[PDB]
Amino acid sequence: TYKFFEQ
Amino acid sequence: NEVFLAVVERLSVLIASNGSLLKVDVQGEIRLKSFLPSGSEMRIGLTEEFSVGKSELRGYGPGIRVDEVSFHSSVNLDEFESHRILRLQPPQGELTVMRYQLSDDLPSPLPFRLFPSVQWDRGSGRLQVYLKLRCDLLSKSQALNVRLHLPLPRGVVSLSQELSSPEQKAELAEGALRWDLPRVQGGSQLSGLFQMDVPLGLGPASLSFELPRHTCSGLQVRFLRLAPHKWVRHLSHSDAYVIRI
Repeated sequence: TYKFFEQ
Repeated sequence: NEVFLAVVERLSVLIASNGSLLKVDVQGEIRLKSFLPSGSEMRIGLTEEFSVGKSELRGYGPGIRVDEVSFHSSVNLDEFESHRILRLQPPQGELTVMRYQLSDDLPSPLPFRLFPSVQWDRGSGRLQVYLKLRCDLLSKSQALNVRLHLPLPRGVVSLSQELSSPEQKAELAEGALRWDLPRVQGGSQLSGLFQMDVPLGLGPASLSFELPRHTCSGLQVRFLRLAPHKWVRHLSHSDAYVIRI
């Protein structure tokens, strides 16, 4: 449901 | 000891020669810097109201809003929907915690409007360029390092310039006027009259500036708490605020 990033 | 958090928004705009906004883009980030003890947990509270995206059901209105958001993989979002709280165990040093983007209107007026007056003797080759810059921030608030860059027709020379106040600087360089206005507050109107000789492509003007204690989106960090001394900043900046003339 949410977007994530690693940096 | 110490925790620093900054909400930093990069603003880009394109404004038409009649003053009408064509494009607005805000890229925002929340950045954290900390050096806390083992297993330390931090909670960040954002603006309570704010919505994300464009609801097909509810539509979108005035209010604080962003078009999209993303989060660092270590952030836990259990309390985000009901309370706009973010939770995480930070590393030592710097992290970007959240990114977001906004492409639709701002909840507040654009910080700068330009009113150009151009007369071009086709002629004796004489070009007169009058620029009035109005800051539409609140009177309390400041814009720092404001520079206006204005491309000029090929081979133009400066005959003269009159600036509205002694602290402004201006020069022709690299085929363009560079006008520096280091003192700018909400409600300021600063102006420059430039007499040049052209032996169209005039413009567009491109402004660059920083806006301390401000976000273009209206978003704010409301609280920062452990579950140390704290510095919280909100800054907007632009190197691409384009105004056609």
